[PDB]
Amino acid sequence: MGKGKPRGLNSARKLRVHRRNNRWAETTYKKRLLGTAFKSSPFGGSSHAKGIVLEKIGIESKQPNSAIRKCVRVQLIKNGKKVTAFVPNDGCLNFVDENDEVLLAGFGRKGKAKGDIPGVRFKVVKVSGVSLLALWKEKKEKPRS
Amino acid sequence: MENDKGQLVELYVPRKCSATNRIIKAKDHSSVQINIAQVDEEGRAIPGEYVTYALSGYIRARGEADDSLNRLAQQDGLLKNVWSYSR
Amino acid sequence: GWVPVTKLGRLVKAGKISSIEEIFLHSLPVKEFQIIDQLLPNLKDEVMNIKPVQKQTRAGQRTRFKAVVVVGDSNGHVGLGIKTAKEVAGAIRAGIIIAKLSVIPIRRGYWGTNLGQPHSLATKTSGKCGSVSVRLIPAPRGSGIVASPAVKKLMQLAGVEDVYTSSTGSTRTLENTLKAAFVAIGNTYGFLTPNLWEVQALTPSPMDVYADYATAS
Amino acid sequence: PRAPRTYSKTYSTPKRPYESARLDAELKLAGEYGLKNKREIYRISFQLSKIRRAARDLLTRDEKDPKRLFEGNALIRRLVRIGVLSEDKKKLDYVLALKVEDFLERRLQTQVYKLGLAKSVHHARVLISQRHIAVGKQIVNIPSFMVRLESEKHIDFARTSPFGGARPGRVARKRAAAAGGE
RNA sequence: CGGCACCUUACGAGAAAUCAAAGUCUUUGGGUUCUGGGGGGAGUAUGGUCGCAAGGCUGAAACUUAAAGGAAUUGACGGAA
RNA sequence: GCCCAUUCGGGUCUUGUAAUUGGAAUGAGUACAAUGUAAAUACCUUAACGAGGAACAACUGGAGGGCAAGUCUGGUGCCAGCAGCCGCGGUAAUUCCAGCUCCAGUAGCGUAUAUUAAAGUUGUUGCAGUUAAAAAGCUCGUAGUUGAACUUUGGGUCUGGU
Ligand SMILES: [Mg+2]
Ligand SMILES: [Mg+2]
Ligand SMILES: [Mg+2]
Ligand SMILES: [Mg+2]
Ligand SMILES: [Mg+2]
Ligand SMILES: [Mg+2]
Ligand SMILES: [Mg+2]
Ligand SMILES: [Mg+2]
Ligand SMILES: [Mg+2]
Ligand SMILES: [Mg+2]
Ligand SMILES: [Mg+2]
Ligand SMILES: [Mg+2]
Ligand SMILES: [Mg+2]
Ligand SMILES: [Mg+2]
Repeated sequence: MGKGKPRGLNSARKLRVHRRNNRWAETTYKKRLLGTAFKSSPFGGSSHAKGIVLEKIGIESKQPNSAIRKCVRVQLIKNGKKVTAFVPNDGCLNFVDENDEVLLAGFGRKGKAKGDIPGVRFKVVKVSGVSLLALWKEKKEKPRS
Repeated sequence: MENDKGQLVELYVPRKCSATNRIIKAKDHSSVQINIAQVDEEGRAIPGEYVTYALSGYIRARGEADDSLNRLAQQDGLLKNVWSYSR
Repeated sequence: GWVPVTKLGRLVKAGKISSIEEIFLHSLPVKEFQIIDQLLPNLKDEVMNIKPVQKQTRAGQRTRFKAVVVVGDSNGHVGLGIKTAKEVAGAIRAGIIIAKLSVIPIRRGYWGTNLGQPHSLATKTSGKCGSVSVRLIPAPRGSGIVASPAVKKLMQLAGVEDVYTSSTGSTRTLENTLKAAFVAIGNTYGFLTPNLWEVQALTPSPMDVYADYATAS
Repeated sequence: PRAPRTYSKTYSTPKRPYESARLDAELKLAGEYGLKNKREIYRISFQLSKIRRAARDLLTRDEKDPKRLFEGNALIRRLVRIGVLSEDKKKLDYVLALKVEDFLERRLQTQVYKLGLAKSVHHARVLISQRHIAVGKQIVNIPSFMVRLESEKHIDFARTSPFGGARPGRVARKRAAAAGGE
């Protein structure tokens, strides 16, 4: 068996073409090419996005572990799209409140779900210009209302 | 193998098969030393003197081994009429 | 509490086989374990991992423990021993014994130029077990044991000081990987070089020579 | 617009974090040659690593032929000057295996302690930090100085400051003042 | 000499069933075409094109999910023997 | 470590712990000066003051595995939460929330997204296609890619080097 690919000394262009063709099966590559992040993906293919807290929503978790996961329905400012952001640590949701500006981040999985929280893709990071972790700690205090 | 100026490094310097040349490994459990006693005139097999042959294991497994041995013997001068050059 | 079966064992006891080198040369089997110990006092025995392992039964399951052990020194000898028993310590012991029985030499060669003492492999050698191919490429000096942790450990045990690897297929089948590595190591002595073109004498074995001392009375 | 001032993120982390044995070894090394962090060790490794790479490259060409002959030789000379290489070993293939320990041993860290002066590694380091020790007659206060061997005999206590014995130094002065008052 | 075909060892292979090719591959390169890149969403949406149609060829993404598979081992089981 | 170990013990020699205490520096701070400088700052240089746990105070993350390090104590009791993944939670939590310990890195360390490595999981080097995804149902066939062996081999005679 010569094994598929042409092993000729002048078979280079063909090989290149083949490689290119193959490239469209690789998912990451495809994404990079087509601008799926730029055309979809609530964020603009960005790390973060500021968004308005439309409402506090407890979401029921996937399976095995059973609980309500204190998420927030956020409306992204730049695009106008509506997403659901999980809110970390104990309480935290109280701190976040309602109708606040909220700086979101990706959850970890380059999109996709994060473990058990179904239909949820984002960590709330900052609420109206602080930081959720900090608030939880009480190392830093909130700037009043 | 030979460091600096001789000083033979690497022990266990292996038995190489008589038929194949093929190195006989440390755990070549199949490979064999045949000892053929040295002949003398009118009976007599001369105690403590042999033509020693090593056979690798691969050959034995194949069954091409006996023939090889015979050939070797012929080459040496332990046989006549047995192993022909052409078949 | 010694007492040997095996002609070879008897010979060893007597004290006419000096080192394991002779044994290796005459590819003599070592079904008994103590012989190896006698020969080589510097056997470092290191347990690599222990899988729990379960046959399924009409009621419950049969938990046993596949203990993998690597044995060595820094001379150029290694042993790989696998056993699966229910008592863990016992299993480990068994594995160790197996490794000892195996113990196999390694041709340690030169990186490039002779200069000092050799502590890499001679040739690009590779092994295989299931879907693990461990390929050991000889390193330069000081460049270390570039390998998967288990593999590295094995190399250390052997007395290979510097080496490159390329472990491919499912390396996380740890035992399998180890086996592959062992195979590769073995293949070192077996790969013919131009150093060994020259013809050897074929020495008589200890089993032939010291035949009266071996065997029972 | 002048020109980019160049730098190197010189001193590089290992590829796994928690190889336990490795960590232990590092710790031991630190203990031996009183380092503040693993960072120093990493730096040392990088330094040595580069050298090793260079050696390898040289080998990959024919010794007798030119670049290999010359550049390699130069490197060897440099190493000798530094005092990591021995005088028995000047054959390039010896550099190939230098080891980090050796490198550590050449520091003004240890070349204080090795020559007495301090008493106990850490103490020496402290002394170096606190504006004592002049390798020439110019006050080194970097622990990771790397002594030149050619200027290792010249390592003294500082011309100025105590221990060298120019001025007694602050606490002593205070004590004297107190005595006077009394 | 030719196509529609068993046994052992495999040193050759192979994840193994097995394979005299599914061998001469980490000791990696005889010459070529074509196809595949976790599972689903989906042979769908869309556009093309081909058709009398039914359908065909061509062929997505969003979104979703930690398994989907393969081979076998021991079990358990079977209105199998 | 031990001169000796009829029991001790001196402790002749070397190390670690105590809000003991004591002498010796220190520059981080400040500050005449002088340096710098276009003028200044800041640096380097100096006088003078400035360290003893109350400071002249190191944070970040983690402490089941992957993966270095707690089967510690309470608070909780499918909750609230952690958890990249595996997963932990249902009155015995080493995974949640606090103290102590402890680890890792250290004036840095975390998180997010990209991206490179790892990925021989894009493969020319270097993958797979009997069954795991994968051989067009079959043959024909232009481009392309490739394509059997054969023409000057061998010997001498000097002559430069390394
Ligand atoms: Mg559940
Ligand atoms: Mg001063
Ligand atoms: Mg898919
Ligand atoms: Mg902390
Ligand atoms: Mg935590
Ligand atoms: Mg905790
Ligand atoms: Mg651990
Ligand atoms: Mg508890
Ligand atoms: Mg890549
Ligand atoms: Mg693949
Ligand atoms: Mg298929
Ligand atoms: Mg088909
Ligand atoms: Mg079809
Ligand atoms: Mg031709």
